[PDB]
Amino acid sequence: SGPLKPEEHEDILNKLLDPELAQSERTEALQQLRVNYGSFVSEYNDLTKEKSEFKLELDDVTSNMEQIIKAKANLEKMCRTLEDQMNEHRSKAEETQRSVNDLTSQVEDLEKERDFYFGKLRNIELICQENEGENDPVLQRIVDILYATDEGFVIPD
Amino acid sequence: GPLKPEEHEDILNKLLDPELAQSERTEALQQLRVNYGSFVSEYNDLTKEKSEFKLELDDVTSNMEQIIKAKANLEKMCRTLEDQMNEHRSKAEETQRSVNDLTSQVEDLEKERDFYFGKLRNIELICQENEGENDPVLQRIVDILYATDE
Repeated sequence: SGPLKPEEHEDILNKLLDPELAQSERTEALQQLRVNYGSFVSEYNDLTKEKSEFKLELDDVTSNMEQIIKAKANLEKMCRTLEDQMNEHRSKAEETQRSVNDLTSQVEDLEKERDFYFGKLRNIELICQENEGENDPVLQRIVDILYATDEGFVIPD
Repeated sequence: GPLKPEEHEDILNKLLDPELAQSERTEALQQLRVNYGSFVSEYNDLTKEKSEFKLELDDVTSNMEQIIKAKANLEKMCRTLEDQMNEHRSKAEETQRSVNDLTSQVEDLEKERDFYFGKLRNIELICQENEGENDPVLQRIVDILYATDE
């Protein structure tokens, strides 16, 4: 199938033009040229347009592929950045939480020691309070310490 | 473009017309010849170029499908990473604030503790300066000063 080759076309054109041939034989050469050309032209116009619509569909999908590739690459850079940021914050959170647990324990241990001294000072205040009317000079020295502020009772560094 | 079928047919008729000049039939022949040679060659090139674009379009269309589907799975993974990132950032921020709060508490507690301690040692020294008078109130205070935890 397909169109005649240039050589079969010329042999048929030569048979058509050969006066030595029977005029039926030359009519046959003519019908072949006719039917070949009618099909050739139609299949040529089909190939012509159907190739032009491969070309623009290709040029279209190719250009859409150009941007999608840039877009995906940019996403991969963000995932790498985001994983480094997540890990950095995770590491900071775990370590800072350990520091919280430590300080929480410190606050407990200081409170127990603070409360111990406080109760001793409060008991002595209550004892001195019971004897205020005696105006004992030693009790009054103790009372001056008991009610001294942190500016009237400096603690060294 | 190639001759149309009606133009090809009209040239066929001139070619075979003995009323025409020899030159006219010869021209008609060369038109049929060069028209066919020119465009059977284009025809073959069109057939190849079409087959070219069809197989190349199958490649770009297959890549486009995979790059798009991958980009979608990446948009999701990106978002999963962002959510995990923000989650740990917020926990890091909260726990740093808790560190700063407890650090100030420790500082204040240390000063209060040292403050009471200094007063108790001061009061202890007052009481031993007067252990001679054997005041029962003072001995009560000394018992408190020397009491052990629980």
